[PDB]
Amino acid sequence: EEEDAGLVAEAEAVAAGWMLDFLCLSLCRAFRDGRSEDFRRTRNSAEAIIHGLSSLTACQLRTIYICQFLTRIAAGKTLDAQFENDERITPLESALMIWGSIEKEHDKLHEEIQNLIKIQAIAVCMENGNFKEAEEVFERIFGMPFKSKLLMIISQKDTFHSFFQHFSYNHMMEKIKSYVNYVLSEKSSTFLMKAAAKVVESKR
Amino acid sequence: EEEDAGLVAEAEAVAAGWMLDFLCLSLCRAFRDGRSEDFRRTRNSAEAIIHGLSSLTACQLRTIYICQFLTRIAAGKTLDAQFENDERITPLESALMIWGSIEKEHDKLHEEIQNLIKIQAIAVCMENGNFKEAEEVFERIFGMPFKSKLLMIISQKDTFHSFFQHFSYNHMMEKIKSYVNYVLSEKSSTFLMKAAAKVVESKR
Ligand SMILES: CN(C)C(=O)COc1cccc(F)c1
Ligand SMILES: CN(C)C(=O)COc1cccc(F)c1
Ligand SMILES: [Ca+2]
Ligand SMILES: [Ca+2]
Repeated sequence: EEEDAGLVAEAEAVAAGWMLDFLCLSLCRAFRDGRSEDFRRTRNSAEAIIHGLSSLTACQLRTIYICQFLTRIAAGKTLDAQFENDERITPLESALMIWGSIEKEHDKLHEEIQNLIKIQAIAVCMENGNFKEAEEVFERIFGMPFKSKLLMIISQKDTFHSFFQHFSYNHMMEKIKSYVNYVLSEKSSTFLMKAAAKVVESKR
Repeated sequence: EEEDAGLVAEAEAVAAGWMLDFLCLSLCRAFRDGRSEDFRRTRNSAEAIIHGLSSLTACQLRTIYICQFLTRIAAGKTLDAQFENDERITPLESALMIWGSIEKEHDKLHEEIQNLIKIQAIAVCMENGNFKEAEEVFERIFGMPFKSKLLMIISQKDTFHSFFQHFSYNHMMEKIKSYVNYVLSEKSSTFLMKAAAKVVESKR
């Protein structure tokens, strides 16, 4: 009885791992495609499946961080959303923290996404008229020429600035979508998606 | 692009179907074993996966009803839980409604579980001192000798009665566990559990 129970629990852990990779792939595709409601529903499923996983491999931790990063980016303009125990941390700041924790290459794209998130973390506060919060986010992030231009913009209390039109929220989203395309390619061959794709192809 | 999108959506539907069967099996096992926290976490995952499924086969509807039935039975003593749009319906009444909707054989076990749920739907109200609610549940359920004994018990306003000790909440749970054992046997061979069990066995 106990031997059977143990084998069943190990099989549930294997299946949970396969579901996590499949849900990450689906969440990435919904983000890339701009399918907002599919992203919301897939995120709910990913969160629930994660709470049923205990021990994680390095690969599983990376997959969970990708899901959490895209969720924060999707909520980047939702300044009322609290992703950290410290209630002061804004969604784009929480995304920046995960971006710097992921075991991944720090290539030119990595640094461009990092810097776009830093700029937009301040811009979203400015656009809402949250000038004091924009200064507080600046202090937490920055923690020379890039930094000084941002402080000057914050000090001018201007809800819109041409610098934010050049390094825009849309530009940040497009660069992140380029990275998501790489994750989609990498995870397309995981077990559950491969098996489901083989079934759909067999019926055509 | 649209052809690829369509094939991807069909593969996601196949994978969702496999996840639903696996989560039903896991929910059944946690119920049978009395693993309350595993049941709670698995139920959260099942609910989320169900919201991402649109069209359902008759087999998938039956699987969803089994999950919903066990969730109501697990909440049978939680009189503050509202499972229906009509806020008056108690959890055991909602379980009885699903039990009568499932496409399944109406064998002797089916009728014994049905009658135990009817008795306990009144008993749980009585045990809480909700005498008027017990009479209202009685009217909705009943909807001759079994019925008349129940009305007599309700009219006596006795928080405990020997009739409820004979056809007890524990007796109802044990009969339902006998049925769950049949569902476990039937669903053990579904795709995801079979594949995960093969992986665990291969490593032994
Ligand atoms: C701090 N919290 C509650 C979160 O990170 C919720 O977001 C998540 C969590 C996991 C997967 C996912 F796709 C999204
Ligand atoms: C009326 N509501 C919200 C429900 O029935 C929730 O319960 C559920 C639903 C689906 C699967 C499950 F395992 C449990
Ligand atoms: Ca806020
Ligand atoms: Ca109530």
